[PDB]
Amino acid sequence: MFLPPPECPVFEPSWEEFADPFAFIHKIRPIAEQTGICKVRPPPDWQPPFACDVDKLHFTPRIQRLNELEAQTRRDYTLRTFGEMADAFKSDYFNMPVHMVPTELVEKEFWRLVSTIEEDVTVEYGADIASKEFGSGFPVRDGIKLSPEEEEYLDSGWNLNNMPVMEQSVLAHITADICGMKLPWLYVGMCFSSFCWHIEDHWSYSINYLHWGEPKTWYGVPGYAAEQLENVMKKLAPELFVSQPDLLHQLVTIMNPNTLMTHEVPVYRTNQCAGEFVITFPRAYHSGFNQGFNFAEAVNFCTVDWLPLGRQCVEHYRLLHRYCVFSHDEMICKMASKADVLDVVVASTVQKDMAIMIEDEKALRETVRKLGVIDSERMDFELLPDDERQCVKCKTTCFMSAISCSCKPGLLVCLHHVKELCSCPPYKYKLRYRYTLDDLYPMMNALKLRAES
Ligand SMILES: CC(C)c1c(-c2cnn(C3CCN(C(=O)CCl)CC3)c2)[nH]c2c(C#N)cnn2c1=O
Ligand SMILES: [Mn+2]
Ligand SMILES: [Mn+2]
Ligand SMILES: [Zn+2]
Repeated sequence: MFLPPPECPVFEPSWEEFADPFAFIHKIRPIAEQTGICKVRPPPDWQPPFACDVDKLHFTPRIQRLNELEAQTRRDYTLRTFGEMADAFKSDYFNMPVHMVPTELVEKEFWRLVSTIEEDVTVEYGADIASKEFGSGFPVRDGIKLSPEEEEYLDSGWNLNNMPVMEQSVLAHITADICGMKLPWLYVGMCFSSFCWHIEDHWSYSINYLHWGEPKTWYGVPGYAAEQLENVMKKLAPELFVSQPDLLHQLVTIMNPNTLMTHEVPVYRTNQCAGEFVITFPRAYHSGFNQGFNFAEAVNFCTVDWLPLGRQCVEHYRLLHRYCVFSHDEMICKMASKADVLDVVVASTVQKDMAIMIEDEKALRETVRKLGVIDSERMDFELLPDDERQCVKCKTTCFMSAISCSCKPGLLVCLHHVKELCSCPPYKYKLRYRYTLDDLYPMMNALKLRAES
């Protein structure tokens, strides 16, 4: 037996409300952050055109066994041959035509199937960022001639290629090519292909658009219940919490939302249909599965609302010895160095995060001086490859400062882990720092001038 969770909120913005995605997300935030996910139906005439040759789009499939609580890690088809496989799979599974399989029946059967070890069902799917094959489902510029209808959507705020580089996004002016977090992912689904329970890197927002095909079923949990959900999963499946040696080595799993609900974790559901958006909020866990053959596109993003949570996230990563995708402090200082061109509300919010950064850094430097670290030298941390500037102990990506020792050339610890670097006494250590305190205060003042205008 499966008892469906309550439905998440659904928003139907007017064209006036829809025009600015960041203003809209800020508006609905008081409601949607209580449920973790929400659905957005665009105005009825906002319809971006979909244009693809099913025979020239190629991708390498991933394969998936469907067993609840089993760990999963974080050939070649055209879109036509995948679709033919996917449709045959589903109509053979149910001995029905595909449009007559009720979505409630697919959902019921999915949770039966994953809990029965007597069933050995495996499925395939596509998941990758855009390239030369495959390509965004939204219109992009390229010197093809576009139709006027495609040109209408080139600069839309809801074209997921544009959303990151808009001015109310803070991941905008970052220049460390991250790939994973400014570029959309493309998802080609089939019946029962599923995404395991997760949150996004650095606790970012995400936005997902279903271009066409059968629906995508979602489960979501509010940010406030994140640690509650994790404690439930630790009890029931401890193997997933053994620390792994790379950010490409993470373990995730399928888990029945009724189990979370039995342990008093709030869970919401929705069926996302073609032409609709789903938005996930910072630190909101989510999972789901595809009802049939379909095609979706998604991207991470970060608003000014998110900035303090981003700082909290990197602290939580340090406690867990988890790798970072980028340095939060580096992004803050980059924006400070471009204060004259920042949105004024962005400038105001970055200024507040920077004040916390500077006070924390002042206290950390005082502590390490009292440990007997005396020598110091400026260092341009942003020039080092990331794997050359991670703390030996907690794996954090250094930027404001680190400790080195000539006893162990090339190794660094952050200022929380001075005792973990090597056996030599601390007078042989060196504080390497990006900025003096006196460099930092004028940087924060530029932001205030920009904000106060
Ligand atoms: C079943 C497929 C098509 C699918 C997937 C999916 C399956 N595996 N992966 C991997 C790829 C590699 N990877 C990283 O690189 C980390 Cl960034 C980890 C995740 C993504 N995710 C999602 C979401 C979400 N959220 C919404 N719909 N959706 C899907 O339909
Ligand atoms: Mn099974
Ligand atoms: Mn996700
Ligand atoms: Zn450290």
